[PDB]
Amino acid sequence: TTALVCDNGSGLVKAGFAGDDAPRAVFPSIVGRPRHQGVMVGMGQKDSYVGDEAQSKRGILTLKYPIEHGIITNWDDMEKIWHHTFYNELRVAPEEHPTLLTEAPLNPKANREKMTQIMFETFNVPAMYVAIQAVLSLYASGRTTGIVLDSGDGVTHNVPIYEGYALPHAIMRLDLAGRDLTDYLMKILTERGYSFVTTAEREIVRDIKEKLCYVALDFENEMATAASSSSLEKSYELPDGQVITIGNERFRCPETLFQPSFIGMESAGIHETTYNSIMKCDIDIRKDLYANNVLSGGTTMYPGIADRMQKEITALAPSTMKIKIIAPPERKYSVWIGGSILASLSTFQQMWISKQEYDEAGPSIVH
Amino acid sequence: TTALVCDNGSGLVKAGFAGDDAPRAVFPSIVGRPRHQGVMVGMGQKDSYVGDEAQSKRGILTLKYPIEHGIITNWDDMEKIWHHTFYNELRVAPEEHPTLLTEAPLNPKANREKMTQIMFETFNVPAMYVAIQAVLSLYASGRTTGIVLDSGDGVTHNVPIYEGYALPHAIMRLDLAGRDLTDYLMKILTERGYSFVTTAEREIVRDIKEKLCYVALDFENEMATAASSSSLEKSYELPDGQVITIGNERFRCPETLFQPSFIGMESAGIHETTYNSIMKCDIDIRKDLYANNVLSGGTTMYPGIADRMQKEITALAPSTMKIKIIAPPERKYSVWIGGSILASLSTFQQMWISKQEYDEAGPSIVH
Amino acid sequence: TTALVCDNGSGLVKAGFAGDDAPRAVFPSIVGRPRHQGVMVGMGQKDSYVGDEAQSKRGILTLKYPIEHGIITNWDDMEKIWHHTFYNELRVAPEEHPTLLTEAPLNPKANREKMTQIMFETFNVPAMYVAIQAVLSLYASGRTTGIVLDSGDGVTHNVPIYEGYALPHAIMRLDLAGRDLTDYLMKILTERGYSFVTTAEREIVRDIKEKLCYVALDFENEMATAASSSSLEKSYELPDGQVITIGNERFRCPETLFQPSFIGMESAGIHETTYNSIMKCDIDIRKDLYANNVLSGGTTMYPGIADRMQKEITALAPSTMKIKIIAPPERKYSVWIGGSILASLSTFQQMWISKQEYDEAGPSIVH
Amino acid sequence: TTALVCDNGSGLVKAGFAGDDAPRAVFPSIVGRPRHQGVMVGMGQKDSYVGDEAQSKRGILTLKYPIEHGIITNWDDMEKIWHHTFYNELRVAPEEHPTLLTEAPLNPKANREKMTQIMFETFNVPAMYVAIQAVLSLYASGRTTGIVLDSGDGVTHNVPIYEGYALPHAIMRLDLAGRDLTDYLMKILTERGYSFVTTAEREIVRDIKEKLCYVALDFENEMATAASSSSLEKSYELPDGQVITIGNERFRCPETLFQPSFIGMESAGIHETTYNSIMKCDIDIRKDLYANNVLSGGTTMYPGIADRMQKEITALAPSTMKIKIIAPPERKYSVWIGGSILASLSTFQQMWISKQEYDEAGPSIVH
Amino acid sequence: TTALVCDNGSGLVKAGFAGDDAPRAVFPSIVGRPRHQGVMVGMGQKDSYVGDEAQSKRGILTLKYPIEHGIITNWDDMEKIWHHTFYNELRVAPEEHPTLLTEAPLNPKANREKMTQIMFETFNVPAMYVAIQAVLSLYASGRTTGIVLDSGDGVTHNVPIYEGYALPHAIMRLDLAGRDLTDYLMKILTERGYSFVTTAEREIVRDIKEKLCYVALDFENEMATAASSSSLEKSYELPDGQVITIGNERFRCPETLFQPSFIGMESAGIHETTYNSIMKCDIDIRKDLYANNVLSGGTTMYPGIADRMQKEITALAPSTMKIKIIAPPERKYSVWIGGSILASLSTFQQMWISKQEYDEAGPSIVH
Ligand SMILES: Nc1ncnc2c1ncn2[C@@H]1O[C@H](COP(=O)(O)OP(=O)(O)O)[C@@H](O)[C@H]1O
Ligand SMILES: Nc1ncnc2c1ncn2[C@@H]1O[C@H](COP(=O)(O)OP(=O)(O)O)[C@@H](O)[C@H]1O
Ligand SMILES: Nc1ncnc2c1ncn2[C@@H]1O[C@H](COP(=O)(O)OP(=O)(O)O)[C@@H](O)[C@H]1O
Ligand SMILES: Nc1ncnc2c1ncn2[C@@H]1O[C@H](COP(=O)(O)OP(=O)(O)O)[C@@H](O)[C@H]1O
Ligand SMILES: Nc1ncnc2c1ncn2[C@@H]1O[C@H](COP(=O)(O)OP(=O)(O)O)[C@@H](O)[C@H]1O
Ligand SMILES: [Mg+2]
Ligand SMILES: [Mg+2]
Ligand SMILES: [Mg+2]
Ligand SMILES: [Mg+2]
Ligand SMILES: [Mg+2]
Repeated sequence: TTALVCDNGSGLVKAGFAGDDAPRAVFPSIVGRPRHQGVMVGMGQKDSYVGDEAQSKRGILTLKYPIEHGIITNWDDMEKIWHHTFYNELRVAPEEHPTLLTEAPLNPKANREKMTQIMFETFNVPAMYVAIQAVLSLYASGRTTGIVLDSGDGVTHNVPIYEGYALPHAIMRLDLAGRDLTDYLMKILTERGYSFVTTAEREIVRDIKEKLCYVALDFENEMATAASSSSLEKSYELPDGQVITIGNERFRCPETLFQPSFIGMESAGIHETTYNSIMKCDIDIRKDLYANNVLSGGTTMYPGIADRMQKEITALAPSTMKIKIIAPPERKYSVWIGGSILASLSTFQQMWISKQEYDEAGPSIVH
Repeated sequence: TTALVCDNGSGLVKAGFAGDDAPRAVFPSIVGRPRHQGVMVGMGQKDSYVGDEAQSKRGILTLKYPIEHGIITNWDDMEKIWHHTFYNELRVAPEEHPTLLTEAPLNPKANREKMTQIMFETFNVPAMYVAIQAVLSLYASGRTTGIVLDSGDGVTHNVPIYEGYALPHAIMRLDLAGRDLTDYLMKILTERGYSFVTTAEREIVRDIKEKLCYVALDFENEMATAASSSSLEKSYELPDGQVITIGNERFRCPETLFQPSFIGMESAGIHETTYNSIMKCDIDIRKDLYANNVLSGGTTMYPGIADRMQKEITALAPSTMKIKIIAPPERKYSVWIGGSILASLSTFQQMWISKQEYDEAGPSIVH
Repeated sequence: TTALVCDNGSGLVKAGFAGDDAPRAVFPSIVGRPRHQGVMVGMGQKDSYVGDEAQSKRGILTLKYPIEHGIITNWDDMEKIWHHTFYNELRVAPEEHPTLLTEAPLNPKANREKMTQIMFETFNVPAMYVAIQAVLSLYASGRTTGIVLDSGDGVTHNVPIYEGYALPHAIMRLDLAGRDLTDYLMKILTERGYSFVTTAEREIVRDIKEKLCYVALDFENEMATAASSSSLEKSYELPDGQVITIGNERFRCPETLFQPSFIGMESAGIHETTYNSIMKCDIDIRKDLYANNVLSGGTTMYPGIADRMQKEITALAPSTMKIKIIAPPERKYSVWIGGSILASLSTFQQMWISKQEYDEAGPSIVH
Repeated sequence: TTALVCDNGSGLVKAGFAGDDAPRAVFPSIVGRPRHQGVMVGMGQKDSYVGDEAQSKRGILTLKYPIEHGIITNWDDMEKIWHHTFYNELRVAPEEHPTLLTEAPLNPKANREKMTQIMFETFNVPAMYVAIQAVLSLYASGRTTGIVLDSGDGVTHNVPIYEGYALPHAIMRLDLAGRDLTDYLMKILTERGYSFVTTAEREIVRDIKEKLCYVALDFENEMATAASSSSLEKSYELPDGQVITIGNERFRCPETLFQPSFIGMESAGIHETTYNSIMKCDIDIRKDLYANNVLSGGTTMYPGIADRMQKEITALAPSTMKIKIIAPPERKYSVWIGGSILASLSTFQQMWISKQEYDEAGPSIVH
Repeated sequence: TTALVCDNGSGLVKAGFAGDDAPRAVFPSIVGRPRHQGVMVGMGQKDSYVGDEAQSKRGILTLKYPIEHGIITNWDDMEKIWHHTFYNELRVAPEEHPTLLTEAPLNPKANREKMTQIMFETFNVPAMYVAIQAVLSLYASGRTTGIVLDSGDGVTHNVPIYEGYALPHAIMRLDLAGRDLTDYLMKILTERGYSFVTTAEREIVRDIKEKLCYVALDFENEMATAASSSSLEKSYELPDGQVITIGNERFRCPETLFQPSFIGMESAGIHETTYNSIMKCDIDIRKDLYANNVLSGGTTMYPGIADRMQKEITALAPSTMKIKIIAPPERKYSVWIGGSILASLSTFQQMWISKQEYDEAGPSIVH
């Protein structure tokens, strides 16, 4: 009966059976809708495209992320990608499987109660559970202590975790993520003349960001090497055939994580928020959090991130203690693995929220 | 009850029953009128000749195209060739058959409303439909995506079409066609001394254009081979018996499609308008339009057109992507086939505009 | 009431009832007047002889053609032969019969208005019509298309006629005819010593021309055969009893139709005027005129004319097309037949010009 | 060295030195040839007469226009009148003077290349130029913008001209001219009985046309005044002594320019061709062409032409804008003046085609 | 020495001295080039026309905007209109005056560096400055806070501005402007049959748009009044003389600013982009931006725009707060005034970029 693990982040749905190594259905969380009223006969009609099909037809469709910063914005578009996820990639009636869902910490109470009420009533699930992302990534590391920085498409979190337990007062969320970085790469890219206005083109630039962009050890050094453009300008090719050449834009896009002042936000960079999170923790356990800080999420995949983190957190923290940062390959897969182990565990099966139980239990019990 | 498909282009009426392979009545759209008041008794009188009969008696008649650039100029001459088409070639009362009519895109609203009001009130049709030409040619190709270049006698169109839908903002019409090319061949032919002033002679030159003329891969190369006149001068024989010899005029007539500056029009050639049409399309779908661009119409029949298109569109488009041009034999037949399939389809029968419905519906509903 | 058909050409009046096969009264159009004041008692006096009676007494009378080149020269001499035609050969009061009259094309407006005013006022005709000669000959051929060459005694015409209608701008008249040929045969005959000065003798030579003269296929060939006079000299016998012997004069008289330079006229021969008439016609219909050119009139009766026409028109026209010349026996009868059929037709009876109507209608309506 | 300006139109050669006010040698373009082989001793012999001498002896000669509709028909007759023009009226060796020649627009390429090859090789000219007629007439008006209607003996043109430049696609040629009008006046005159068959008589009728004929403001009004023949019948006297009386024929001859259907041509009248020429022009410049339309040529000399043009073009053009027609006295002189100014100009002397240069340059460079 | 203010927008150059009230030279930014190779002598030649002269001769010339969407497309055509602006309207050597230039926000770095390098090197300017358009319009309002919507011919901007400072992350550019609206008015106008294909005619329709078009308070209401065409159809007169009658097209052209889906663009209308711009701003200052939103540019001149903005922004924003829109007459003049005041200010004279300084400073300093 094993179990279903659905990681519902902004940008990507990572779903699959528990106890496995990698999610089997990994497709973007979009509901495309035809922009031009196809005045033809037979076309589709396919009033709504979802996921990969919508991706294939980007030029026709208006792409619409149903989930913004972890918050569910549109509730039937979410339903759409869930139904599509259960019957056209996983091929699985939810009635045979308990379902472990995912969500960001410090998230409105409207996401856990409406989410369970849909899973339970529209789909029929024997039992379900909603888990905080960073704890699952810690299971995937195979560790019980550490401070997780999970930066996905919607949200970046810091969740300090000591020997099991948690520290809710030190959990720090920050809306800086791949979606904010791809928009900033939009208006920074347009100073070269390349205009990407539409949602379909936004996912093209998302592609440029995934391949070319990198986090400088020192951005000023990168700027210096860039002035005489030797290796910093690279040629990327669109699907149309044109040639984009991006130099300093390659690295100054991800610099936004460490200098949110480029987007016009006062929030400290992700190194002062992980540092500030360790500050709020009790003086005893900070040495273990400094040593064990973990990384997860697609927005942790920029080459050079871990090294810049080690330079900057080692500059804010007292130099007498060792700051080891553990950033394993397969991060996106790693987050899923931690959730799967918990479903595997012979001690978590008591914590499922039964569907029959849930209606009596109400929203509050789940939270 | 099957259906009637009437392709009303300038120059040729292609009409016949739906579900068939080729139109059965293919005759020129002309209403000849005696030029010299035959001062004889018994002759005709045949105050009006139409189609093939008018063609046979060109020397007596003033030939008058009722439709200029897709726009209906004279409305009872149009009625004349319709009545003639229904009772003397198709032999068919329009009351038994729904009628699919044709028209060019981006055409004045006076053609669809006056056309349906005639079909409905003068003839009596149970139901009818007016369809955009390029979409029918795409059905005839047996394809759902591509950019159609339909060059007939009145008008040349570019209609980009992606996966069903359409892109109205990228539809580009251009008044360059067999009628404009036959007039340019008129005044270019007269530099050899052959004077064709009359409308009857215009259709002779239309005949010369159909047989001899060809589109150079490189016109300058053709000019060079022409200076020493080896194969470029060919002998054509009129119906009178005289011998015309045309050299570079054979190829420089159709060069007007790619260099409209020979007629004194600023519009770009048909390769910059198909290129410009693909430009206005969203960056995602342009690779499919480059690969799938389709051709239709009598003015696509000049030998050498497809190859010149591939040289010129491959010179404007980024050389990294494949520009395949599909130009099947039987183009003139092909346009008709796409319309017939739609009548055949078990999903288009809902879209007919009932005659009774039309009067209540008004002009606007049809459009 | 059937109808009266009067063909009033120079030289011969061909009159009779409509619907018949041949004119019944065929007599020359002359008004003889005694030259020597017969100083006898009882003789005649017959102050005026007309037609056959005048012919019988040629030696006494001055013969006077009332109609020269189609133009009516003397109007009471014309009246004389009309009155004689109606009461002494046709025996018929014109009041019972509508009368179809004849005239050459491109003829002064004084002949149609004075002619109708006489028919109407001096004779009393219920209704009448004046028709162009060549169209009547075309009816007699039983055909609707062709180019008629009608050469009578006064005038030679070319009237191109396509499918009914006419081509007035291509009608070409030329004053070369039996009267001009008989005068040229006069002064060419006098080089043998035979002097014919008088009008009575002119009609003798007209007789010699009708029997002996012939149109050479090649006149130079005829001249060569003539130098050694074997078959080219023939013996003709006058009414007096003397013997005339004419050799090359037999054929060089009708050569004037093809070489008007023998009479001192610049006009091209009748083969360049039929060729030039087909030139002025629209390029489409010329192949039918080349194939269908018709012949009529007494001056088409010279043996050898049709063959010489075919050699000469085939030498001026492009050799790629077939020039058939149709010259049926019974030409003189043939012209009459075409007019009779029109009177017979159940559609021409509307076109009669009523005598009562004519006075109100005036000269202009008739034309 | 000043220059030679030779205006070689059909019917008249207007030649003289540049910078002058009027051409000095103005004589008809004819090569007379004796029709009757003068069997006398001493006469001439003058195997060929040319120009004025041929005119004096019209009764002996066959007159032969060497140039028909602008096209050179016979090339040594043309040479004849050129040689005669250079040595017996201008008295001038062409080797001292560059020669500006004239020709109609849209004229076969055989006239510019054979014309220059003769000027260059038979005569010896240092340099020469061939100019389009209507542009020279525009120089004579002293203006840079306007639409020229030049109607000479062979051809009528419309050449729209805006601010300098030209509009080749709007140039409209039409074979209606004094030669076509004098032939139509031939067969219309013959309905009064006056038969003019010969070429010598054609130039008599050309004289009648020049003096008496006039263009009605309204031809129907002229017809009404003519029915009661008060001022419309005028007496003209031939050189023989006979008296011709022509009424409505006076005005209905030039009506052919506005109703080409009298000659059997489909071409629109000269007011619909000047109107149609302004149509083909870009919407911006049409108001200047309507206001500035110019007139030139001998066939513009009929009294009443300008007023009829203003009534008819003002009836076809939107009545909201002013149609001024400028038709200055001295038209025939005016065309010559525009060419002379260009030779005078200190900027056209670069555009001469050197004789030495021409042989290397070939026919194509001149065109 | 006062100063030069050159507002280089697409469509219009507004230039003049600082401290004045209105720009003195206001002429369109076009470089006309003769389309038909004027085969005349003396004409121009004027190989290039610029501004008003090019406008006068639209029918001859190909008009070519050198600046598209704020981006400089052709750099010597730009140079052309600058040189023309400095010596033939302002009459002023740039060496005596520092020059304040204009540009749109979020514009490629190729426009500020190439623009200064030309101003500095081709012209010689002591010092110069390039300023963001919307800030100058705010100076012209005489205010320090507000959100500027500047819609010109190339680009529409929203620039929120609080108490001096700026908010770069909230600046929102959108390529919808008079050029896009005049093209849409092109293909919408052609459904009435009026075909405007050429660039010269595009500026005619630009004229029609400027006078007749208006922004409906409710477009559906306008459509209803239009069905019974009482006041919605107005008669406009071209320069040719023809009469255009435009009904619903008058208002549905500018509806494109609020419904970009008519051109096939996904971008929200200008009321959702000004609303979305205020969203991105910090919660504190939004009440002042709602109250103070300013308007500038030629595309803000459609009658009815401000009222429609107030209905639509008041429908998106919480109804508890006052949305005052300030749209003063003289907008086009207003933008210039704000720039002139800054030149006038005794505190901006330090911010000039010296020409000598600029070469050392490089492109980056200017930006
Ligand atoms: N290789 C990469 N390099 C940089 N950024 C990436 C890469 N892959 C994905 N991203 C960014 O990270 C996001 C995916 O992260 P993910 O962990 O799937 O987020 P979530 O789990 O919230 O859906 C994408 O939106 C993309 O912008
Ligand atoms: N074999 C040919 N080669 C070149 N041109 C042709 C040929 N056949 C027809 N045309 C031109 O194309 C026109 C016919 O095209 P068609 O597709 O029938 O136009 P429509 O559908 O608008 O009537 C004719 O007017 C002729 O000028
Ligand atoms: N058998 C003949 N051979 C040659 N010429 C003839 C013959 N018969 C008649 N002609 C000539 O033709 C004339 C008669 O032709 P006809 O058709 O009667 O002319 P019309 O109809 O004008 O009177 C006579 O004047 C005579 O000169
Ligand atoms: N006064 C006149 N009135 C009417 N027609 C005239 C007059 N003078 C000349 N023409 C006609 O115009 C012709 C002369 O025109 P012209 O301008 O010399 O032609 P081109 O320049 O082609 O030789 C003559 O053939 C004559 O028929
Ligand atoms: N009265 C008007 N009504 C509507 N639109 C106008 C009017 N005047 C100008 N426009 C449009 O605005 C444009 C001029 O705006 P402008 O502020 O000069 O733009 P820019 O400053 O970018 O040159 C023109 O291209 C025209 O299309
Ligand atoms: Mg995540
Ligand atoms: Mg077609
Ligand atoms: Mg006869
Ligand atoms: Mg002339
Ligand atoms: Mg502006």
